[PDB]
Amino acid sequence: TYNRQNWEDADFPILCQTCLGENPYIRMTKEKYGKECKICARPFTVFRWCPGVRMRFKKTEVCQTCSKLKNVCQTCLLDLEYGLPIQVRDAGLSFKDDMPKSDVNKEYYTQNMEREISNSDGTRPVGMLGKATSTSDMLLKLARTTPYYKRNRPHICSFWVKGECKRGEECPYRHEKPTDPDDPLADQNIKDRYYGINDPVA
Amino acid sequence: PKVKRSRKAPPDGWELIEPTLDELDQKMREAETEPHEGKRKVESLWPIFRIHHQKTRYIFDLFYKRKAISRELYEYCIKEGYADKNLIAKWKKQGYENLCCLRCIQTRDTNFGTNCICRVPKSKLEVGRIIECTHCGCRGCS
Amino acid sequence: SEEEQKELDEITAKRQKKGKEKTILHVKEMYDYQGRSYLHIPQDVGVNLRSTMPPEKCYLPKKQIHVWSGHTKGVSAVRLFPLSGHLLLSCSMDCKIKLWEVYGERRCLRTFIGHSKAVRDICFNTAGTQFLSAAYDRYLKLWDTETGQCISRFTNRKVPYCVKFNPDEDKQNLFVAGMSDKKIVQWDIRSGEIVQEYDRHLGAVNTIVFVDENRRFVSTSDDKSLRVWEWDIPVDFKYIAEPSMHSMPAVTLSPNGKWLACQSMDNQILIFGAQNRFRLNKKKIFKGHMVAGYACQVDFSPDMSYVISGDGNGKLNIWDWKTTKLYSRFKAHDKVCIGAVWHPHETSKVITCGWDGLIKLW
Amino acid sequence: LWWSPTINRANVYVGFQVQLDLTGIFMHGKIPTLKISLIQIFRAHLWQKIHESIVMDLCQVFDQELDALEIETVQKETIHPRKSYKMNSSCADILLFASYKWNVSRPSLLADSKDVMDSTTTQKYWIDIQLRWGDYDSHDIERYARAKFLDYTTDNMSIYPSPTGVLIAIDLAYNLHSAYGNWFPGSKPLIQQAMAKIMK
Amino acid sequence: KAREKQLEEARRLAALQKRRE
Amino acid sequence: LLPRLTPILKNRHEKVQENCIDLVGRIADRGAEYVSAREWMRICFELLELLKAHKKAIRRATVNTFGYIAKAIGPHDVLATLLNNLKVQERQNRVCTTVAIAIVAETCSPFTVLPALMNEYRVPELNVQNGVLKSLSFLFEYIGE
Amino acid sequence: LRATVRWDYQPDICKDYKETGFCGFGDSCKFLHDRSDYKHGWQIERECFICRQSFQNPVVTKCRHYFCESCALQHFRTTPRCYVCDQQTNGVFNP
Amino acid sequence: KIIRDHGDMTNRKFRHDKRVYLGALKYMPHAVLKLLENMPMPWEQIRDVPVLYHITGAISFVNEIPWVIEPVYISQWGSMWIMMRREKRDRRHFKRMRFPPFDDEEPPLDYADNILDVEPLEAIQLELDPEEDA
Ligand SMILES: [Zn+2]
Ligand SMILES: [Zn+2]
Ligand SMILES: [Zn+2]
Ligand SMILES: [Zn+2]
Ligand SMILES: [Zn+2]
Ligand SMILES: [Zn+2]
Repeated sequence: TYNRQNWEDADFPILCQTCLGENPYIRMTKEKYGKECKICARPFTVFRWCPGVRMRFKKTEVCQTCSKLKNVCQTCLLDLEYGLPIQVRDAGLSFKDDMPKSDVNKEYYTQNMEREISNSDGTRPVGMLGKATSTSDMLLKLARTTPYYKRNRPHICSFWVKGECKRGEECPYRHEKPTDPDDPLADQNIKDRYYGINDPVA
Repeated sequence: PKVKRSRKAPPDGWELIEPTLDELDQKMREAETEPHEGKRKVESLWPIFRIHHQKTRYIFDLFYKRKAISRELYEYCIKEGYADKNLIAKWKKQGYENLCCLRCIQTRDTNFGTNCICRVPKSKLEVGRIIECTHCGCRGCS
Repeated sequence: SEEEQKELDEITAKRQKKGKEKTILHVKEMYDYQGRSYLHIPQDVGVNLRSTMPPEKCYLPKKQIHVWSGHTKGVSAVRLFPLSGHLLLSCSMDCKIKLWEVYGERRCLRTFIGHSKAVRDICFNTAGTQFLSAAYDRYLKLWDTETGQCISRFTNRKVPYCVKFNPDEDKQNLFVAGMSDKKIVQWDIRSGEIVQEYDRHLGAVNTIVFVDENRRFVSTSDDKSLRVWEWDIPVDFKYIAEPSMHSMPAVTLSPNGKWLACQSMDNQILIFGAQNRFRLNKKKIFKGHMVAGYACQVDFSPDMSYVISGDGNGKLNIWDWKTTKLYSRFKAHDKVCIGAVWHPHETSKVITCGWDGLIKLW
Repeated sequence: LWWSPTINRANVYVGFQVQLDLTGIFMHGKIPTLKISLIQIFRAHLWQKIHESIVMDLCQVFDQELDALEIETVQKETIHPRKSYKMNSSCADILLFASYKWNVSRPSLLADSKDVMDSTTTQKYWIDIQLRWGDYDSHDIERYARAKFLDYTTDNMSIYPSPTGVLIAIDLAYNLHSAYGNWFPGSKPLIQQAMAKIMK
Repeated sequence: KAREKQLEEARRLAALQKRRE
Repeated sequence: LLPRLTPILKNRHEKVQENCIDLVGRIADRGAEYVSAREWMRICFELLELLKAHKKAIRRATVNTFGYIAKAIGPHDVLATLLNNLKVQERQNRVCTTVAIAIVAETCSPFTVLPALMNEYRVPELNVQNGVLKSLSFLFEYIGE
Repeated sequence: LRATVRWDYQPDICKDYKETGFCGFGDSCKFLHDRSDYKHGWQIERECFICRQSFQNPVVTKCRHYFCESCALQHFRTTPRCYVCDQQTNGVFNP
Repeated sequence: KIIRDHGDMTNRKFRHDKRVYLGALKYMPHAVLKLLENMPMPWEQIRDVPVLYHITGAISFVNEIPWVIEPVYISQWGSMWIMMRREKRDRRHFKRMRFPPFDDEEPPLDYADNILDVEPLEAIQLELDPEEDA
């Protein structure tokens, strides 16, 4: 009756090269408990920064414990070894891990694995690292190596979508016209991309 | 107009510099009574900054670049709140001449301990884009 | 930019059409052969399109032909085309109207949109080229069945009830439309307003059908009362009511012309006389089909053999009306089925709709 | 309820004055038995109905003697129903337009018999009727009536169409009654007999 | 017991009615 | 007025009960359009206890009020209440309950009342069948032809 | 016309007595015993028919069709049924 | 301008200031303390104070402490005592003040619309002797 998951209060966000950017000279901001996790809802450490010039001022989404679970980016939510979705990596290597969908069981199991990682070393993408070494079978035919900046490209100016961005080029949001809303690739549920279930990009 | 805190006789050259301060006080009144909706939240603050910067620039030119006003009457306008003495003193610095606001140079206002980007020299921009400040709406006031 | 903002408006219109005077177009067939309406004659369905009333002996089949779908929500009205069963029309409640070939074809023949609320009722003209759809936005739109463009629109002061076309060939543009505030309007499409108004009915109208061609039309209101009135006449001298039924949500005429089925709210299907002695038989009723407060289609099969009734749980009841007993019950699909019509082409087929958005052909 | 004026004192050591619901009765502190007794006395819009009955009764009294007091017209002032309860503001209750120039006396008491009518002269006039709930400590009515007259005629929110008018304060808790204000000739003994028969 | 089973059957009937509607 | 009149009927004095039941009879005769049927059958619940008064005129006027309320609010819940009460009385009363049941039937079309009374005859409780038959005899005498 | 008055916003009526007619506490009713629903102070402070020609010498047939006398004669000479709902008018050219 | 905006917390433009406003509850007692320590004096007409104000306008403390010289303050209040003795001894009819001064429907008025544009009236302020009070 006195059970809760502890808070992700740590440095060192584990990020992609793509969201990491191109500048070696990086200025950084860190919020301690500014937001919560997008999956397990623990109050996590927010890392916000500017990788380049034409930027979204990108920041981390989920907690470091969830990123330690799934080996995905804290912003991009794609797997750090290949740049691929975790649905693609789980279909390629092992899809027997999964996650409970109910909130109470999810938080209890999250507290269990959080205790497990806290008793463990700290830098390990949990149990399937021993079975994830057999890679480059087919997934490296299309796995990215380039730092993709067109997904780090900032959000669309909805005011100029309505045609009414009076700022023009002073507006830091994108003054290009948006993608297709009828396109299923534009849907992109964040929990689906975490869970590896029916992600349209995957 | 402005309620006089001194409640005394103003000096001699006040009587011809007062309509400029009267219309600038009406500019303060319209910057108070403008609607915030439509432009942005922080955008409506910037005419107050820029027009008060023009007020302080006008009195700064009365006392320094023309010396057309006296010292005691210049201090009377300071004590009546027309002129920002600190903004005048920062304009008297070598590298700070077109300084739009004292909020623009505060290192505690920035998260990185910096100044505003309209304080940056125009040769040191390296980013492009129509530069307009968040504090005051200034466009390259270095 | 102007063309960029036009592309943004096209993307916004695509988002609005995905959400569901702007109408959609269904399929690329359009006019077949040398050019004809899609709702006139498909010339591909089974049996004879120009057949008589009794094709054969009526039997209850347990099968599925077409699942159709298309509609995002449950279609409030399901009707057929003129004369033959070469086309079926569904008034989808997302302000949509769909027309299909009604013979197992998955592609819809025609589409129509432009309303703001749910389309409550749909009817066709005597020729079969004009389709009048009445919605909940106090207006009825008459549109072309082959192009989907709205030819005309007529508004009303009250909410629109079930609007039907007159059975007379001389009066094809005269539509009998009910209103919420106790009115029945015989409105001409050429005049644009209510040519004749009858306020003698009490309550909102439910179903207006033709007991006889150009002699008397039977309108059923929210109360359990059916009134037979002549077209453009001030006085109605035929009415039926009782203190057992609570409401008359559905009143329909059989294809044989010997009896009329009124799906009353007291879980009964009253059989009224289609002659001048318009009396409802208490013995000849169907208590095996339950209609509590939900509208349905108490319809009849060929040669007055079967009577079809709907239920809110999704189970349709077929009764041998010659034997006056419930012969069969179809419990297909997990959606609520209200309207059901036996096919005039083949006697072994029926057309119904569901609340999940699928039109079922049996 | 029997010892109600003894305990509903205006002067308390500590106590917050609050108006009781749908009345003009001011209450300091929370006495629930007296609150129950006073509410069950004054239930069903009783204060407003009593004030409206008094206003309509005096309007009919001046409706018989419209002529002999030289009055063009007597106006029933259509007020909000909370005007009988509000003590902050006070509009006119009865508007008099005279047939000629009334030679109007100064603001003086109802019991002021030695009253000279020669202060001013005017045509329009107003009558205001206020009801109070006095106690043992503040049972007087005449000083209250003149204080309310000089605090409402000077008040901008208390709307009066004429400078000349009368305010009649009636203490319902003690069956007491007084009036103060301007007077035109022929008013005062007729007014006194009228209000005496109204309380009768 | 039997009343709870009848209430569960009526709740299942309402569940299929809500699924049909 | 009738919410004020509702605790007045709980008085134990006979002249007060007679005059109050007469006033309720005039009210339930004329003004059925101000009082909810919940309060009407609450008045019926009071009159079930008030039927044990000594005066036959008081019990007769109670029967008349039951007929007025049955004409006003409908005959269903009052017949269910009287069917509960008549089997539960079983004392030196309840012939007036049968008389009231007969008036509820006769003023409000006994074809509705008769299946409920016929099913209540099937209760084996040794006095409810006598109540059914007494109400039947009284009702047949009231309706005649 | 501002007339905001600080009322007593606690009406201590007995809720059991008010909508039933009976309180179980009775003499020990902490609230008051009344059944009424008048407005409170804060609530008040918040507050030829087809031809449509001229009608002369009217006559009605047996099918409740109102027309003229000559129109009733024409209907009786034409049909046994009237123009209302083709009911049994039986050619009634009566006044 | 901040006070003229955010009017009774209505707009969804200021929607992200909800928690910034609701975090104020710790500090209005200290704001009331610093406000009520610094009334302008009866011989004063207008007193202006330094104000430590939040950027959202959630709170505005009086960022000063009133320090006064004791014999100056005592002789000032002795003068004030003398003129209130003179005022009751000389005024024929004092009028007492209404409480509350504003109605419950009367809103808090704007300072620029009502008070900043008008001149203050006279304070108490005895004439001092050029010879004796030199
Ligand atoms: Zn990344
Ligand atoms: Zn997490
Ligand atoms: Zn600046
Ligand atoms: Zn700047
Ligand atoms: Zn600047
Ligand atoms: Zn009580």
